[PDB]
Amino acid sequence: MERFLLNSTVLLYRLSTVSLDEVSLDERVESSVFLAQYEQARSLPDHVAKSAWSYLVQQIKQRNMKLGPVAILRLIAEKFIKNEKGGPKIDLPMFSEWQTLMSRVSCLPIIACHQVFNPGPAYSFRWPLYPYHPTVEDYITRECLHETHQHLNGSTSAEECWLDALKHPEACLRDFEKGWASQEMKQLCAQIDPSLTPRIFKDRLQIACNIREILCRVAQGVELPEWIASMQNPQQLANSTILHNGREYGFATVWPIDDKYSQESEFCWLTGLLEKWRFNAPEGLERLLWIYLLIQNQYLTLLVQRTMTELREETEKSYLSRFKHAHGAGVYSQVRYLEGRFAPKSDPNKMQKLLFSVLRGYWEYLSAHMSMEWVHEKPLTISQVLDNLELVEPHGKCVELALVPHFIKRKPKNGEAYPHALLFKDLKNQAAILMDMLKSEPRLTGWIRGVDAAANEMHAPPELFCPLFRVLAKSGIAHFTYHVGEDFPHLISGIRSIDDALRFLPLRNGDRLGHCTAIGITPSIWKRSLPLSLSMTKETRLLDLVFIWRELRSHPELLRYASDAAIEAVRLAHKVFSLEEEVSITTLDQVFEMRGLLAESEGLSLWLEEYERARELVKTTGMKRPLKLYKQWLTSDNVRKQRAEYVEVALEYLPDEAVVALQQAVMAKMADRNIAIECPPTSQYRNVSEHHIFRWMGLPGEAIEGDVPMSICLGSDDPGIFAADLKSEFYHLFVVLTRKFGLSPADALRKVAEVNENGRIYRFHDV
Amino acid sequence: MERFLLNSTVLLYRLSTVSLDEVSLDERVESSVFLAQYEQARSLPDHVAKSAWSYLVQQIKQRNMKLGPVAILRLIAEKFIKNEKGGPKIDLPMFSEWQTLMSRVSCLPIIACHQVFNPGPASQEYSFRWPLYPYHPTVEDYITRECLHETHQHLNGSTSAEECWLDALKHPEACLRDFEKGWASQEMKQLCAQIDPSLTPRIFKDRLQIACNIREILCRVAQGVELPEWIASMQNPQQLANSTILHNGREYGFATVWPIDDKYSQESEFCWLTGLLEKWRFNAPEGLERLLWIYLLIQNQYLTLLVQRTMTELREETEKSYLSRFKHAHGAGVYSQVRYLEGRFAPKSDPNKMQKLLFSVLRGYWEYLSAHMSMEWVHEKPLTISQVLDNLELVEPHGKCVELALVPHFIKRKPKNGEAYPHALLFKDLKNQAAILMDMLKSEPRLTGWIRGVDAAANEMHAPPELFCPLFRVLAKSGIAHFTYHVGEDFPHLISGIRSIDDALRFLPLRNGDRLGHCTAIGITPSIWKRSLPLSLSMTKETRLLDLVFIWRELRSHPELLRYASDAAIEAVRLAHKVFSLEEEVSITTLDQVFEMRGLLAESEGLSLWLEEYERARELVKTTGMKRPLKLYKQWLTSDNVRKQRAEYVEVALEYLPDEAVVALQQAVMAKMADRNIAIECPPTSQYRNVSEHHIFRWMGLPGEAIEGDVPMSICLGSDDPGIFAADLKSEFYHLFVVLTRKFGLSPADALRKVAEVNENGRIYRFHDV
Ligand SMILES: [Zn+2]
Ligand SMILES: [Zn+2]
Repeated sequence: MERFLLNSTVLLYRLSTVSLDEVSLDERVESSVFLAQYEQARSLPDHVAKSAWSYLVQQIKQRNMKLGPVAILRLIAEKFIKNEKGGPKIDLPMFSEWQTLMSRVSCLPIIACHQVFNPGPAYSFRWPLYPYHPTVEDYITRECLHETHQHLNGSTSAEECWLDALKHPEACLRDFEKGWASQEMKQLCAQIDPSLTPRIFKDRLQIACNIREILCRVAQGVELPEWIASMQNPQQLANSTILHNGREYGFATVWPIDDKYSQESEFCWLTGLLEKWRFNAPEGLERLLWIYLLIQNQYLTLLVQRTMTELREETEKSYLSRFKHAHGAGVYSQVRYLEGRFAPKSDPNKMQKLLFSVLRGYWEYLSAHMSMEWVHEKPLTISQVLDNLELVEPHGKCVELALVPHFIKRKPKNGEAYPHALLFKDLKNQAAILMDMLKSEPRLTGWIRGVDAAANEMHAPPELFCPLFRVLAKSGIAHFTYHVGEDFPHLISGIRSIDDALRFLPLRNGDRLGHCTAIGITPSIWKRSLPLSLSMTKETRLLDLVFIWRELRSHPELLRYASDAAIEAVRLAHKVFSLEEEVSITTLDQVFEMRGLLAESEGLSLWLEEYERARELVKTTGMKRPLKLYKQWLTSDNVRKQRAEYVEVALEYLPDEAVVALQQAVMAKMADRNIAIECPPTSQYRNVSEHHIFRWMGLPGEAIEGDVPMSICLGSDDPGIFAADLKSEFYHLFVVLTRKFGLSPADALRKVAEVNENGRIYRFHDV
Repeated sequence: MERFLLNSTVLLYRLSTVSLDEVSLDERVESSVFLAQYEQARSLPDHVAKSAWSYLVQQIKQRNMKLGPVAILRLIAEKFIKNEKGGPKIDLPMFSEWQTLMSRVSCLPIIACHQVFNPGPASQEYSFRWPLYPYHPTVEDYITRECLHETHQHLNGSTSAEECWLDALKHPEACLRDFEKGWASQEMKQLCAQIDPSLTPRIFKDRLQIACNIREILCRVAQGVELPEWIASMQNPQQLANSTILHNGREYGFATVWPIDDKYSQESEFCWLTGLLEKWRFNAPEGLERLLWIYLLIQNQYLTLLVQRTMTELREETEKSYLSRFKHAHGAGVYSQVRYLEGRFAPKSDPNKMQKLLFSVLRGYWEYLSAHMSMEWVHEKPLTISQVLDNLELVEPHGKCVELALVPHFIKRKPKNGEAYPHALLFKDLKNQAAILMDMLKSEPRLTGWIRGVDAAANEMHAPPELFCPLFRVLAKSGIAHFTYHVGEDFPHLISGIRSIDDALRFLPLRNGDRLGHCTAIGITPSIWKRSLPLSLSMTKETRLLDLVFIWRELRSHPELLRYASDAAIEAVRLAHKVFSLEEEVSITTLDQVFEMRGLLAESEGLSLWLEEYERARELVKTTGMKRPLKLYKQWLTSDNVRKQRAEYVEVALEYLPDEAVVALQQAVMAKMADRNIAIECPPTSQYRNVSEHHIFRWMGLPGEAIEGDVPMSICLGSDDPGIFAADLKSEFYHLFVVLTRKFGLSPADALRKVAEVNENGRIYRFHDV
C-alpha cells in the first residue's frame, strides 16, 4: 500500500491545492489512497486494501512517525533494502516485489532513506539495486553480460530523464506541447492524469524545481530565507519567483556540486534532508517533499508509458554515462558486448553529429580505463575518433560497442501512390545518408553493424523493408534486425508476421529478429481478457488465411482448418480484388509471394538490382495473373479501400492445437535458418512466471510437446519500469527460476547463461 | 465495444454538458469510449480497442446509420437476440457474453429494439418479460417437470435492479433522501468516487430530473404529439435538470399524458421505447437521439451504482412488490416455473413495522394465489395477518403455484468504539428484533408455518458466527425451524474463511438439513485465490490467533502437515502472550479450551426462553478444572488491553500455508459439512476471469476442477448475482447449463443431470413446512 502514497494523481492534486498550514490530512490521504488503488490495482477485494492501510497507520503510530514521505520511505527501505558484502542490496525473495514497485516509484529516495537510517559499515549512489548471489556474481565476473536490445527511452533509464526535464524544463514543455496535439497522446494523458494539460505540466515542473531548491536550503541548513513565510499554497511554486511584500524573490540557491541536476546531487540533497528530518520534520516542508516525489513519479509514469529532448542527448555525455553505467564499479566491465541502437537522422549533418557524439563518448569511456598512445589526444572528427579506436584491442576489459541504426515505421497516409510510399521514401533518404557516411568513411563499417527496424508492427509490414535491407547489405551493413510479434490483432496474425519476416527479409545465418512474442505466448494465456471477436483489416485477414493454409496443408490432423482457410481466403480475395473470374488459393499464394518486390521496380547504383528484380518475374510467361493481381493490390484505389476495411474474426477461429502447430512451424523455420530471438522482459501476464521466455528455455510445465529451441538472447528493455539494467533482468530471471520453478542455483544459472551466451554468439560486433 | 457507448461516465458528462445543436460529436464519442474502456476493462491491449471501434463505425456507416443509441441498440439486438419457438431468446453460444453485458447495460432498450427491427411472428402478442433466456428443450422440459427452487434471494431487497430505476423515477425525492442519508458515510463516498468521481447528491438529483424530463419529452414524440413549442428554448441538456422550462417569461412543465395508468411501469417504458424506435426506424433528430442517449447513460450509471452498493426499501412494504415478485417467479404459463421460494427480509426493530412488512408479504402471496386458483376464500378481502392466514390455510401443496417460506435476516454491524463487550450493542439490536419476532410468532402460532428460518447475512468481518448462537438457540425454541448464516464470502485470508466456516459449524445450532450460505472459502482454490493479492495480507490479531488455533486443530492428525501444526501452535502461544498480556505459560490446549467458549452468551454468568443460555455458563463454572480458560475468556471479553490488542493488526504471508495444507483444511471442513449434512447455497458471483473458474464446478465434481480429497456437500442454487441487472433463477440455471455444455464438453443430458442435482438439493433442504 506504500506505493499509492508516492504515486497517486488524487493525492498529488489534493496536496498541491490545499494550503501548507492545513494540518490533519490523514482522512484525505486515506481516501485518495483508496481511489488510487481502485484506479491502478482494481482487483484488490475492497477490504484487503482497508486492512493494509490500517496496518500501515499502525506501524507509523507505533514507531512514532507521522504519515508522510519520510515514514513511507523508511518503511519501504527497511522492507526491501539491506547491507550485504558490498553496498545495499535487495532480498532475493523480495526482488520480484521490488521490480513491481520500481514500475511505480523511483529508487533514489528509498536508497537515500536506507543510507540515512540503516547505513552499512563506515557509498556512491548507483542504480539500480540488485540482489546478491555468489553464483550469479561469479558468472558475471567470468563471462560478463551481453546487451542485444536497448532502444526504449533513447537508451537511458527513465529516472535520469526526470533530472533532464528539470534541467531543460522548457525543452520538455516544448516536446509535451508538440505531441499533445496528437490524439494518441491526449488519450494517454487522460488515462494517466485526466486534467493534465500542457499548462499544469509546466506548473508541475516548476513546482518540482522550486521545491528542490527550497529543500536543498534546509538540507544544507541555511537560514530558511524570509520569503518562506509568504509561501502558503503549493501553487505559489508554479512560478519562477515569489512575491513576499512588493518584491519578487527567486527560488534559486547555491549548490555544492557543479552539476546541480545530477543524480549524485539529488542523492546528496535527499540524504541531507532525511538526516536533518531523522527524528521529525516540519509539516509544510514534509508536504513539499511529498509533492516533489508525487510529481516525479507521475512524470516518470507518463514518460515510460509513452524528439527534441532526445536531440539534447546528441552530446558525448549521455553516451559516456551510458558506457560508464554498462561498466560496473569495478576495473573489468560487467557488460562485454553492447549493442547501441539509435534513430537515423534525415539530415546528413545531424547524422554525422549523432555518430560523432556516440563514438567520442565511447572513446572517452575507453580512455578512462586504458592508457595508450592515442594519436589525436583531442579528436574533433569521426575520422580522428576512428583513428583513436583502431588501436583498441578486444582484450575484454571494457565494453565493445556495436551501433545499430533504427528504422521507424509510420502508418500509411491518406493519399500516396502505393501503401507506405512516403514511409518507404523517408527510409530511403535515411538509408542513403547512412550509405554515404559508410562510403566517405569505410572504417565506420566496423562500428555500424546492423540495421534494425523497430516501432509499431501494424504500421508497416516486414515486406516493405526488404529492398532497403538488401541495398544496405551491399552498402556494407552486416546483420539485420526487425521487430516482429510484439503487437498483433490476432495471434495467427503475429505468427504470420514472423513467418513473413523470415521468408522475405534477407536474414542470414546468425541474424536476430526481435521480441517474437507471437510464437512464445500460448493460446491459453493470450485470450484472458480479450473479446470473443477481434476485428482486423481485410489484408491481414487474407494473409493470415493464406498462411494458415500454407502451414496446415501437410498436417493430417488439421486438414479441415487448412481447407476452410483456403475457402475463406478465396472468398475474401473475391471482394478485396473485386474479381469476377475464379482465383485459386495457389494463385493467391503466387500473388502474395511477391510482396518482397520493390513497388516501383518495374510494376509501378545499388538500387539497380532490386529495380530489375521484377524483370525475372515479368519474364516468366506463367506469372501473368499473379502479376496483374499484385499490381491491383498495390495501386487500385478500390483494393486499397478494401484492404483498409475491417472484418471480425472469432477468438477461437483456430483451436489451441492449431495455433500451437503454427507456432511450432515458425519455430522450426527459425531453428533451421539459425535466427535468434532477443527476448526482453515485458500485458496478459499476471506474474513473471507466466512469461514465454521460460517456455522457450524449456522449463517443465511451460514447454509444449512439439516445441523447437530457438537461440534466445537477452535484452535490457522493460517497458514499464524505472532504472532497469541488464544485470537487473539477469537477476530477475535467476530469482524466478530458483524460487518459482524450484531450480537449484546451478541449474538456474545454466539456463540464464545459455541465453546470455546466445547474445555473444549472435553478436553483431566486428570479429 | 458497444457497452462503452451505453455505460460511460465520460460520455454522459460530455453529452449532458454540450449544447443540443453542436452536431458532429464522433471524435468525442470515440475518445470518451477509449477512456471508459481504460477505466473499466483495462487489460485490452490498447489496439484491440482501436480496431473494435473502427469495425463499429464501419458497420454503422455501411448500414447507413448514425452513431447513436438507436444504431448501438440495433447492433446489440441483431448480435444477441432472435426469435425462436416462443418470444425472443438469446443464443446458447452468446448467453455468457449477454450476461457480461447485462452487468453493464439494461436489457429493456435492447428488447424494444429487437421487437421493432426484427419482430417475431405476428401471432404471439409479445408482453415484455425480463430477463431474456436461451432455449434448450432439455432444460425447458426439466423446468416444466421439476420446477426451480430458490434458496438465496437477498440482494437488492429481492427485486432486480432494473425496476429500481423506475422506482427512483417514481420517488425521485425518496431516492435522493436515501442517497444523501448514506452519502455522509465514507464507504459510500468512496464508492461514488470510484464509479463517478464528481457525482455528489446535487448532480444525482439533477440526473434523476433530467431522466424524468427526457422520458416525458420522448414519450411525446413516441406518441407523435405536436412537439410542444417550448422545445425550441431547450438548448442545453442541463436545462432538463429542473421541473419546469422557461421559454419566454413563462414556466412550462414537462409532464404529459400517458396511456397506461402506471406511467413508471416497465410495460409503459417498453411501450414508449418501442414507439420511439418505430418512429425513428429510418432516422432520428440529432437532439432527441442525444436525449435518448443521455437517458440510457443515466439509467445505466444509476443501475451500476445501485448494484455496487433503507427508505426506498420501506417503500417496498406494500402488497405490490411482493405480488410482482411472486408473479415473476411464476412464469408466463399456468404452472409456476419456481416451486419452492425462500423470501428473505430484514426484521424491523419496531413491532408495528414488522407486523406491517409481514402483512404486506402474506397478502401479496395470497393475491398471487387468488390469481391462479378459485376457492372459497373465507375473507374475500383480508385486512389482518390472522385473516390472511385463515385464507392461506386452505391452500394445498398441489404444485401449481409458488410455495413461500419466509426467512428474516439479521444484519451484523461492526463493533463500536465503547461497549461492555465486543458487539454488545449489535447483540442488543438483534435481541430486540428477535424479541419482536418471537412475540409475533406467539400472538399468531400459525406464522410458524410461513416463517421458516433465521438467516444472518451482511458483512462477515463485522460479527463472528459465535455471536449469533444464543439468538439462534432461543429462536429454535420460540419455534423457528432451520437456520442459515453467511460464511466464507469475504475473509482477510483463505485460512480465515475456512476457520469461519468451521466455527459456524461447531458453534451454531445447525441441525440435519440446515444450510450455511456461500461458503466460498472451501470452494475457491488456493491457486485461484491469490492472483492479484499482495504477498502479505494484514488481519486482526484475534483472527490471526483463531486461525492458528484452527490450523493446529485440523493438522494435528495429518502426518504430512505436522510441521505446520507445530508452527501454528507455537505462533498461537506467542500471539496469545501479548494479546492476553500473560506473564505465565499458556499451552495450546488451554488456548483451545478458552476458544471453545465463544458460543457462550457474554452476559450469562461471566459478565423466559433466555434462561437456558443465561445459565449455560454455570456448567462451565462448575467444572473445577475450567478455571484458567474461564478467566482468560473473561479477559478476552472485557479487558480493555486485550480488546485493543484484538483490534490490532498483524501481517501474514500469502504462502503462510502451502496450497496442499490449505486444501487439507478445506477438505476437513468439507468432511465436517458432509457428516452434519449441511447444504451450501451457492449463487454465481472477483478473482474469476471466466465463469468456468467458479468453485461450483469443483463442488459438482467436474474433471479438472475437483481435487483428489474433496467431499460432496449438497450444493443448492440461489438467484443472487451481485453485479447484474435483471437476473433470475432460470437465468442462472441456463448459465450453468451453458457453461457445462460448452466449456466442459458435457452433453446436454449430463449437464442437465449435474445442474438438476443442485436444483433438487434446493427442494431436499427447503425450509418450507411439510
Ligand atoms: Zn523492442
Ligand atoms: Zn448471500
